[PDB]
Amino acid sequence: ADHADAAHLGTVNNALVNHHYLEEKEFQTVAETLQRNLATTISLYLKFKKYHWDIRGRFFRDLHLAYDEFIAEIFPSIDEQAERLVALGGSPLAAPADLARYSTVQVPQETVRDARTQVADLVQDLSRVGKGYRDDSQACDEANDPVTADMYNGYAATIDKIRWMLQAIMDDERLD
Amino acid sequence: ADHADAAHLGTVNNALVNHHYLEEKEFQTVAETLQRNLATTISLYLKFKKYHWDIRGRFFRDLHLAYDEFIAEIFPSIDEQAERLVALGGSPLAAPADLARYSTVQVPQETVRDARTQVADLVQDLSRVGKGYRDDSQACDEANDPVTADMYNGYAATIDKIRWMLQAIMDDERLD
Amino acid sequence: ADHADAAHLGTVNNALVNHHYLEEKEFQTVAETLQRNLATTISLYLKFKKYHWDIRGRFFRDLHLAYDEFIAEIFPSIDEQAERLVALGGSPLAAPADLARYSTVQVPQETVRDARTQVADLVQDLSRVGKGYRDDSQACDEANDPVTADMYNGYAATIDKIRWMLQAIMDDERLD
Amino acid sequence: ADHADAAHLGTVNNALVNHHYLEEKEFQTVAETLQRNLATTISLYLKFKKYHWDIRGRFFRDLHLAYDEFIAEIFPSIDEQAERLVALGGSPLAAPADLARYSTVQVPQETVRDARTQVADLVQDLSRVGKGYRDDSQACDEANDPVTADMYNGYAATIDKIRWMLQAIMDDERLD
Amino acid sequence: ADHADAAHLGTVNNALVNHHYLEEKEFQTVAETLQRNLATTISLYLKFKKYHWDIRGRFFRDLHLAYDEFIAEIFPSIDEQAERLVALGGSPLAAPADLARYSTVQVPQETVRDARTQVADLVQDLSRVGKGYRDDSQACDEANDPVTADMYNGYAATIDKIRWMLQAIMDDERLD
Amino acid sequence: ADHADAAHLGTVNNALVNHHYLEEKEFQTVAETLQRNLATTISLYLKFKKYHWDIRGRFFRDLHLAYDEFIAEIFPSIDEQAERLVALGGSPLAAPADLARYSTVQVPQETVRDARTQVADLVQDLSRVGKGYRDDSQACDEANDPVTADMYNGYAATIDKIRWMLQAIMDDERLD
Ligand SMILES: [Co+2]
Ligand SMILES: [Co+2]
Ligand SMILES: [Co+2]
Ligand SMILES: [Co+2]
Ligand SMILES: [Co+2]
Ligand SMILES: [Co+2]
Ligand SMILES: [Co+2]
Ligand SMILES: [Co+2]
Ligand SMILES: [Co+2]
Ligand SMILES: [Co+2]
Ligand SMILES: [Co+2]
Ligand SMILES: [Co+2]
Ligand SMILES: [Co+2]
Ligand SMILES: [Co+2]
Ligand SMILES: [Co+2]
Ligand SMILES: [Co+2]
Ligand SMILES: [Co+2]
Ligand SMILES: [Co+2]
Ligand SMILES: [Co+2]
Repeated sequence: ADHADAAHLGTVNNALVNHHYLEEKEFQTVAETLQRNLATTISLYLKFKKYHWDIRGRFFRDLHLAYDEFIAEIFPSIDEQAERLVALGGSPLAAPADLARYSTVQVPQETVRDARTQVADLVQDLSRVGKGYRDDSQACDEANDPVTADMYNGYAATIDKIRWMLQAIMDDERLD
Repeated sequence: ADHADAAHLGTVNNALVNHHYLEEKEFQTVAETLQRNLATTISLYLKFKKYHWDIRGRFFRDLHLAYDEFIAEIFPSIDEQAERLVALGGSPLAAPADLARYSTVQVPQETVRDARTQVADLVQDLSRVGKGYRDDSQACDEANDPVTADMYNGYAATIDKIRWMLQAIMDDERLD
Repeated sequence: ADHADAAHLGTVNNALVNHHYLEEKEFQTVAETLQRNLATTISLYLKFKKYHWDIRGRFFRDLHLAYDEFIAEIFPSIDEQAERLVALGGSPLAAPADLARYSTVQVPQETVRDARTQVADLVQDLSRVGKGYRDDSQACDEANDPVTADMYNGYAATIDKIRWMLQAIMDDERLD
Repeated sequence: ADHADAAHLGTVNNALVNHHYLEEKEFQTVAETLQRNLATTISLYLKFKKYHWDIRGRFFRDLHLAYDEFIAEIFPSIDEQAERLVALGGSPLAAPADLARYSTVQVPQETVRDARTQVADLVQDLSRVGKGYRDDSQACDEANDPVTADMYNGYAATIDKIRWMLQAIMDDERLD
Repeated sequence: ADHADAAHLGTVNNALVNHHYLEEKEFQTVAETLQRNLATTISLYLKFKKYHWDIRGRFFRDLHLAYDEFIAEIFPSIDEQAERLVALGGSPLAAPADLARYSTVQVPQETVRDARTQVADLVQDLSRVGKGYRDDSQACDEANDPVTADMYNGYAATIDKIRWMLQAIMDDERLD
Repeated sequence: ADHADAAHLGTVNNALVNHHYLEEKEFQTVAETLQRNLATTISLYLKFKKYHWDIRGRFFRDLHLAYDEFIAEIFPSIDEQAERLVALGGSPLAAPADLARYSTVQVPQETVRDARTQVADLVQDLSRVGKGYRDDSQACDEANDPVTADMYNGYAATIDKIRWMLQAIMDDERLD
């Protein structure tokens, strides 16, 4: 949570870095959410891709294409969240080990062929991520950062929407 | 190298998977290069992004924009290499831990402000990656896979080109 | 295989026709592959269309749309392969009877409603066509025609990709 | 003419097929024209292509380019006519042997270099096809199918237009 | 052939220049082909333009427009070949005197009105250039540079195609 | 200056060529400026490219990209000036030797790495070219050719603009 703060490195070309209009503790609150959400988004991209590549069965086209649509929707938020953190005097992480540590979403290491399995996995992730943005929006606003909060409201709407579609798809006993 | 083979899982919806026109050992040769290059490309994307976000100094615009241009050039190869592996009866990895293990490129975990530092780091990566594709192209062709080999020839030209630009930028004593 | 050679017609406006930088036997090798692949591509277009038009059942949208996507991918190769043959002093065939004779793919004359049936039919075609291009690429290169060979490497990657998607779709016991 | 009717196959996934608002004999009348015109259009595409690829002489550019323009104009009608037949409970043919049987246009199997020859050949085809659509439009309307009839009126205008241009080109004694 | 090597200038901002993954002799082989082809392409552009501007007669539109189409096809290769040379530690020449020396194509200094004359001139150039790329592709591959070789395969296909069209146009006794 | 006049060749397909609404001496005045400016523009393109390809150092991105922007601005004028000459009964030169003779800009044959060097070289060229168009515009107008004059006014504005940017870049003691 403090591993994202880059205003006190004391290193070259870092002298002017500060937390703009946010107090130290407010930045701590916001930066925690930004770094966490950044790792999560990137991880969702990788996860959607993995399932995108490994899916097989009669619902191959449905999920393979849907995953890319979902990726297109969330991809822009990767750069947006990272630079928002930067604009606040923070440094975004992007290394595999940092992704693994801060992401609320785990990317599979196994080959998942089964459709219900991928979907249920994704649906649980999205419920968690969607509520995550709702809660982070409120936290940021309280932390006096309506700007980041605003960004989260948009992201939230997108996650919630994707959540609905995937949940709808798996709400079927004939699926399997 | 065998952790990429998905033709013998014996799991549901995997019965038809095979290595198309490649023999078992030929697939082993090709799949090694595909999974390795896949991890590397994704890692380059993350690395270019990290430096993109952390760069500061009078050359901020030059490198910040150049990194995005470079990303746009290599990004398409992520899906292309992964699905090429899939079309050959393989399963592409994408999880942070898999990226870390198979990538020939390491994504920084520290905040690098210095321009020469980012560049020299990237230049060494690209010399390695560029030659990597040249060597993998020859290997695949020998393995009777002129198709993948062809893909690598294109990727190689792009890496070599990016390598040149970054090397040119740092070939300056006044840089620092 | 020699019915594609147009450099010795002795007819009007044919005096300058020759096999460019290829020897007579080399052209024979290349032209065989070009005319065969031309007939095959056109036949695949017609076949994808036929199934596109006749499919019914709960997977109508999946296959009906996928077939058009696949067509869009291979269509450009029709003109490209035909004119490549022409640039080498050959004459491409396109008449129904020529298509039937040289194509490695047969277009159905019956109305196939069943999805597994269309798919399995197509998958077998693609395994054959995909390997066909791989083998023809090697043959052309040996025949001193790296140019045509290059064209085949690209086509091959596309066929192999389509092969994967269709095979994945039918790898399901619940399909039927 | 009855080989196009697919409402009585009694096969799987065919139970709901019927002739919509057309009586049995009316469908017979319309389907005859649809299947015939479908084969003809596809055959015109192949023929325009063949001449496109084989033309030589000082009028190479004129005809080579004109043929592609003409193809672009009629190509869309291939899918449109086939699916119109389908929407009426019919099954469109597309196999080489079916094309050869129902088309009013024959695709050349020989290499035609001569310009006047290709043109005169095409002009006769178009006079026949153009009048064909005019007559089929009237037949369909009488058969209570103003919808298909409407489609033919459009196609007719396009054929008649192409007919004019080609006829104009060959109306020259200096041509040869 | 060595006037293209820029890895040993010992001048400012040249310290890092090297031949990437190619040995010294391999670069010599590749660079010879790159500089030669670069001069040739630029010269073809100028030549196509000259004839484009000077053509007169009843075939003015055919050739004037065709020349621009041909230019559009080869133009991109100017920057591509030059930077490929650069990425390998070479320096591309572009001065008139360098063009004249290394080009396998000579740009006319006289006003050529006659169509057959321009065409036959161009056709001979293209046979030479087309075979040139075929031979250079093999040479580069042997020199362990499948990447440049790949670039040449593409260029070759374009030259061979243009060669065909122009040869076809002049294969006519009524031309003059 | 008279090597550009093509109204008196007495050769085939040249019978109708004349100087439109310009008198013989007026054409001589205008054609001199047109051929000179044509050679110059083409030479600027080649020169911008050469420096584009050879630049190295910390200002690589600035100049490499700026040169292409500048090229895009002046490129259209190559065809425009050449055909303007043609419309007046002249024949544009384009051969390397003609470029070298009539251009007021010399393309480098050496590899220039240094930024100040390229820039100062270019700035001197542009001052010369910019004033060249201003003076040629007045000359043409006096020669009763407000049309060509108009073309030059536009070109002039573009050269003057490019001149400013490059001069601004080098107006720095820290450059080197
Ligand atoms: Co702080
Ligand atoms: Co579906
Ligand atoms: Co950004
Ligand atoms: Co808002
Ligand atoms: Co295996
Ligand atoms: Co800069
Ligand atoms: Co994909
Ligand atoms: Co290639
Ligand atoms: Co022959
Ligand atoms: Co064509
Ligand atoms: Co019926
Ligand atoms: Co359709
Ligand atoms: Co209407
Ligand atoms: Co050297
Ligand atoms: Co014409
Ligand atoms: Co460039
Ligand atoms: Co005169
Ligand atoms: Co022009
Ligand atoms: Co004006």
